[PDB]
This record gives sequence, C-alpha cells and structure tokens, in this order.
Amino acid sequence: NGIVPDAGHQGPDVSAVNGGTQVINIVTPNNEGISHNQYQDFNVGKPGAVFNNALEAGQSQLAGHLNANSNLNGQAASLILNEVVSRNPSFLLGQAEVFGIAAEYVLSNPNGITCDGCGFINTSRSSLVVGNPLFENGQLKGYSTLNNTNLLSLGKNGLNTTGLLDLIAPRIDSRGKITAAEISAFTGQNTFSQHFDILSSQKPVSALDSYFFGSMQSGRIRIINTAVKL
Amino acid sequence: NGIVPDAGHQGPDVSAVNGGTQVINIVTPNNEGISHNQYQDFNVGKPGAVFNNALEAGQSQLAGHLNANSNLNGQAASLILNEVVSRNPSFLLGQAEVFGIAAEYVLSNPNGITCDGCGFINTSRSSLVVGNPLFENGQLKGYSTLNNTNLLSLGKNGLNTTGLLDLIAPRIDSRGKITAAEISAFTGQNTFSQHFDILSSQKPVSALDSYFFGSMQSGRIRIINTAVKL
Repeated sequence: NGIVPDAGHQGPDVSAVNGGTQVINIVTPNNEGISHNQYQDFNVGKPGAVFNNALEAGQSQLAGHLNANSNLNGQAASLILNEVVSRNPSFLLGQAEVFGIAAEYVLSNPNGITCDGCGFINTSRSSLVVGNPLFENGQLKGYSTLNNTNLLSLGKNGLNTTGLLDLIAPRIDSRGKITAAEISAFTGQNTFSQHFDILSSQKPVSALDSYFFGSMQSGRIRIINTAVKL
Repeated sequence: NGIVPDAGHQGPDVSAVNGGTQVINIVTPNNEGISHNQYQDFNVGKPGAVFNNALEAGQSQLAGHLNANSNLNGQAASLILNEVVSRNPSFLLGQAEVFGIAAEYVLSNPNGITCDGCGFINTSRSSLVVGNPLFENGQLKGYSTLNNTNLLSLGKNGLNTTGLLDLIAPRIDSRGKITAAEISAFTGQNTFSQHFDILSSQKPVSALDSYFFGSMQSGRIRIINTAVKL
C-alpha cells in the first residue's frame, strides 16, 4: 500500500496489484491534457508501480497484461502529475511505468522525496519536485519551492530513465548514479513555469546546500542553484 | 620565465617583470579583434601574469603601474587567444589579468593544462582549452579536441573568476572549488565553433572519463560529455 490515493475528485483508483506492483488508473485528463492525481501517500517499492495511460489493453513491463483505463474517456494524458496533498514524504525504491501512451511524468511532494534505485519507464520527461504545483483557475502555471527547505535525496542505487529528467528542490543530496537522456537540476527557493523556466528566486534565511556525490551518466547536465559540491 | 613567447610573428613580447609577475604585450589584434599570441611555454606562477590590452597607462592589479601597449595600434583586442605551439603542457598557479580593456581570454594547449589556484581578472569570459584553435585562411573558426586524450586538471586550490568560464578538454579532473559567473564544461573528442557550440563529436577508441571531486560556486553549471563522476 505504498500509494494511497486521495478520496476527493482528483484521487485516482487502484485497478490491480499484479505481482506486488500497484496499478493506478489515473484520473481523466483536463483540456490541457494534464491528468492531475492527488495522493495522501505516494511511495514506490521494489516491484515498481504502473500508471495506466492506455486506450487499449496490452502488456506492461512491470505488471503483465493490463486493460484500457476507462477514466481517460478516449484521450490519453499528455502530462501525468502526481501530487502528494498530506505531510508525508515520498520514498521511491523502484520503477514508475507509464502503461499505454508515452507521457510526461511529474511527482510533486513538498515534504521531501527520496529515490533509491527508482526510475521511469515510457516517459518523455520525468520530474521530481520537492515543491507545490501552482494551479490558477484550474490551469497548471508551474511549480514553487518558495519557503521550502526540504530535501530531494537520491540514494546509492541511483535513478534511471531513457527520457529527460528534471530534479527540482530546495536542496538535493545525491549519492548514486543518475542515468537519463538529459539531467536538469534546479536548487534553491524559486518559482518555475510549467516547463521549469525559473521565473523568480528568493534568498533563504539559512543556506540551502546541495551535494552530488555519485555519478551522472548523461550527455547533458545542467545545475542551477539560485541560493554545489561534487 | 614561465611564459616563453614564440619567436615568430605571433609571439608577444615581455614588456616588464614587476614583483615577479610577467607582463606580456600581446600582439596586434586582427580585423576580427583577435590578438592571436603563440608561445613555446605558457605557465603562470603564484605572482600571476598580466596581458597588456591597454590604450592608456594606469594601475594593474598584479604588476603595479603599466604603460599602454603600442602593439595594439590604437585598438584593444576583443579576444586574447594564447596558444602553446610546442609539446609542453601548461601549469597555472596564479591569476591571469587583462590590463586595460576587458576582453575574452582563451588559453589553448593540446598537451594538457593544470590549474591549481589559478584565476582570471578583467575578463568577460575565460576558457581553458586542451585542444587546437582552428584557423581557416586566417579566421578563427573554433576549436578541436578530436584525437586528443590529454587532461585538463584543476587542483585543490581551485579556480576563480568573476566572469564566465569554459572548460574544454578530452577529459577533466577537478579537485577544488571553481568560482565563476557561469561554468560550462565540455568533454570528449569534439569540434567546436568559436562560441563553443559543439559542431561534431567522435567516439574515442578507449573511454575518456572525467571527475569533478571539488565544488562549484556558480549559479549556472553545464556539463556536456559527448563520449561524469561528482
């Protein structure tokens, strides 16, 4: 039970558990193509987790045969935004798979995220955001780490994806190998657009230091600290 | 005698040694504004070195009062390119100052460059290039690390500048603090434009691995490896 959807209108529904892997029927995408999913708890164990973005039944990598997701009402999500609404931090110890149509993937958890052997399957871009998504009259305008001092931690087992990767947090402490098509890490207290452009930055009252003690297997790495040890 | 100009037409002339600091009267800039200076040996010790890009006498940071450089013929350089023509690697243990008009600064040495407590004063951008500048009919077209396996090493005393910084080499091994307005590091066997756009990349027969074991005090860091441990 690592993933516990919210009971409200943006809470998705668990549709299967196959060999220990939770399968999440994400909520209907909005007119911008965003499936905005809310959770009281969001954690992935070794068996991984599947996010069902499929209009046809077929074979998943992590959970065997899966069905179409009727919540999609005929249109797959462009962006799967997973948002923790409680005070609970997230632990990611395995792979998150988008089943069906490839999409962008975001996990936001302003309380903290730890990835230790996590990864992302069938995503064009995946982002881990220790911060709040900013919605304005229902539209996603970006993300905020303002006033936040919490940590994105990457453990010794690292992070892997074939797609693009964004790491957004007040501070980042990484101790393992990060494999991605491109790595963009943005630290400090910032506001961001939906595309992770930095729109504003603020000075924290105390230092927010970040540490990258592992390795980076990627052809392009960008690190922006608006408030870096290697 | 850390800096030994070439005897040919692109060799600059030492115009003073003030408190152990060599003062180099760079050669006349060409019509693109490039002062292309060639050296049999290029090394900077603790006292630093000054590159005279001045149309008026005045006070240098490293070498006291200095005169105008008559080689400029009334026009300061836009880019001061220092190029080692021999097989000798370069060691930079102190500051390189542009006296007079601020300019871009490049040191190229395809045999290897080591910076340990080096830095750059009065430069808009400084670049260390373990590679060859590419001139086509007298015009600077960029730089090449093709076929090169040599090392850019940054030691425990680090590198400091208030301007932009580019680090270009087949491999980079850094063990100290790099302070710069922005840091761009490009590793592998590549061809580059004059602005360090990557125009081509090639696969080395054996791995070229890079290491950044120090820290980076900069708001923007980009690392591109076309063939990275932190």
